[PDB]
Amino acid sequence: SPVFAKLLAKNQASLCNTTLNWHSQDGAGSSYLSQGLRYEEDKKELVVDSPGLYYVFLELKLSPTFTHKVQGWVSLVLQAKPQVDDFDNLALTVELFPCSMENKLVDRSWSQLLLLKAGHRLSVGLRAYLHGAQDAYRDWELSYPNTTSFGLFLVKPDN
Amino acid sequence: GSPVFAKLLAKNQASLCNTTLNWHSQDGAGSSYLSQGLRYEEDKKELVVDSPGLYYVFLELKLSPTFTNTGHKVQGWVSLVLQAKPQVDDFDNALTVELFPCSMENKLVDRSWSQLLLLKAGHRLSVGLRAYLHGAQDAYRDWELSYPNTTSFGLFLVKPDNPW
Amino acid sequence: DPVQNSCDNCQPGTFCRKYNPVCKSCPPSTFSSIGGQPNCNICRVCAGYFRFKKFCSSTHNAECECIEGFHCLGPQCTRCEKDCRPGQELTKQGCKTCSLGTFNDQNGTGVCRPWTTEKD
Amino acid sequence: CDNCQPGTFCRKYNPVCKSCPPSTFSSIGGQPNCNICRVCAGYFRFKKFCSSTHNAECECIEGFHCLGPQCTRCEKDCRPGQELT
Ligand SMILES: *[C@@H]1O[C@H](CO)[C@@H](O[C@@H]2O[C@H](CO)[C@@H](O[C@@H]3O[C@H](CO)[C@@H](O)[C@H](O)[C@@H]3O)[C@H](O)[C@H]2NC(C)=O)[C@H](O)[C@H]1NC(C)=O
Ligand SMILES: *[C@@H]1O[C@H](CO)[C@@H](O[C@@H]2O[C@H](CO)[C@@H](O[C@@H]3O[C@H](CO)[C@@H](O)[C@H](O)[C@@H]3O)[C@H](O)[C@H]2NC(C)=O)[C@H](O)[C@H]1NC(C)=O
Repeated sequence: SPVFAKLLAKNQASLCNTTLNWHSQDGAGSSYLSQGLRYEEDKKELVVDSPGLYYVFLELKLSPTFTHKVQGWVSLVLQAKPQVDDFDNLALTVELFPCSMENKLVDRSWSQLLLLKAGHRLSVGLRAYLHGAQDAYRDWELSYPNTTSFGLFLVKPDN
Repeated sequence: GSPVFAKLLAKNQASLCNTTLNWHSQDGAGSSYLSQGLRYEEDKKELVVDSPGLYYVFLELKLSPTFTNTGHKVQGWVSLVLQAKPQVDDFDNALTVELFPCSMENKLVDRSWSQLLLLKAGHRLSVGLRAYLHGAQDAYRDWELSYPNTTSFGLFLVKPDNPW
Repeated sequence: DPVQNSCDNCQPGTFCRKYNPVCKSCPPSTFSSIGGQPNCNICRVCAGYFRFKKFCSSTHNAECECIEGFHCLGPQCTRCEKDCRPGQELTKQGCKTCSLGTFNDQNGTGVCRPWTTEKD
Repeated sequence: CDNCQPGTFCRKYNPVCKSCPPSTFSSIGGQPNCNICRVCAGYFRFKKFCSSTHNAECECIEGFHCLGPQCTRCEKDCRPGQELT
């Protein structure tokens, strides 16, 4: 059977420097968690049971809250335990400009083919830096209902 | 059996025409990947699915401005449309990006699309590039498909109809 | 009396799959106001400029309002706008300057009348 | 694998020096994949066409000049008079 997961960000609007929580249970929107995986709510980690080459993806969805130029960046960082050699290029980063507020949704994707070991723990960190106004961080939020997502697929199992 | 996965990259495209896109599918053609149970017919610009089941199909559109003059306001939209030859049922009727006069301040304008679709055996899939740009006499030339961060298209078999 | 093996026979606060009807309760922080939809909807979160009016439950979404000094814009309060200054009034499309020969002397409250855009 | 010449791609798991697919290039060789060729259209015109060892290189159509390291944008010509116009 295929190994696939697509989790949706849980209870996050504000652009904090925090480890995101995810909807993984069946019926939690379009969230899906196949048989070869599990999500540890208390540790905010996706546990991979079988080793192999995984296509890991992140999708960041942001929306303006206000209707004052506000600029900066928002980031989704894949946090692997144990670490995968590539630590640098494992982050989805969106740059925001005063122009960006003209869009109802600012969407950006990240995808990477990664070799994962058995019992691999994966979590996602939310990072942001916004300036330009006293209310800079409040001017952008993680989009609703088109929710920020995180998932993976087993492309080639090891042998 | 073995997992079914594809990630194709847009082949020889910059200009924003109204045609069906070509894709890199050969091993060693950038990050392009084509597993077993999948074929790419270059002459028909179609991805052929061998096994039926529920497929997670995705599109990623990457655009970049070509001009420097900020004085001439360019607006419009660019779209990537999934074309199914054996045909499929759709809940949402295409990846569409809106461009504004100030979008030119961004080195890259990126947007993604994903959908879980029931595909039949021998399903033919192709992608159409659509665009409507106005605001200047050179509207069409002011945006191009980004290079080297290339527009991509792929899928993966989430649940086969015959899993066992 | 309703006893049939169907997702039509299920209550709000549940999700149900047509192929094998079971009516599972909504996962935490998800809701369903109608019973027997294939999934529950993710709850809206009210933070920053937005504050809660209604909190999320298994049968209803959270509803937002804007923090003091700001008001809602949009059907489901999708954006916040700063409360009007004198010389303006609150309308459908938000804070709008009072017309030819009209003025509003109040800050952030009130409707303007004809007898500067803020005084006389 | 890396010892491979330009115009090839090689993978560590089974080292073979395969030539670059049709519309791709590799100026190094040791790389696990070949790089996709740039296309010069609209404001951009070809200088160098793509080969297995070099990317296509763009220039701008007459009346316009390149801006950026790899000619990523085109700017309208001003004048060569040196009269600050
Ligand atoms: C969340 O963490 C990020 C780091 O990932 C924090 O961003 C950093 O914030 C500081 C100010 O708080 C920025 O420093 C500024 O640097 C400029 C240099 O151009 C200087 O002129 C300023 O005086 C100031 O020191 C810094 O640039 C930025 N990080 C990066 C890498 O750009 C952020 O503040 C954290 N957010 C929260 C919620 O606290
Ligand atoms: C590629 O195909 C698209 C359709 O998917 C073409 O876009 C359409 O272009 C026409 C004009 O060329 C637009 O019509 C204009 O409409 C406005 C207001 O509706 C009106 O003021 C004008 O007089 C004019 O009729 C039309 O809006 C647009 N399509 C859409 C989405 O509505 C496009 O022209 C094609 N591009 C190429 C490469 O030819």
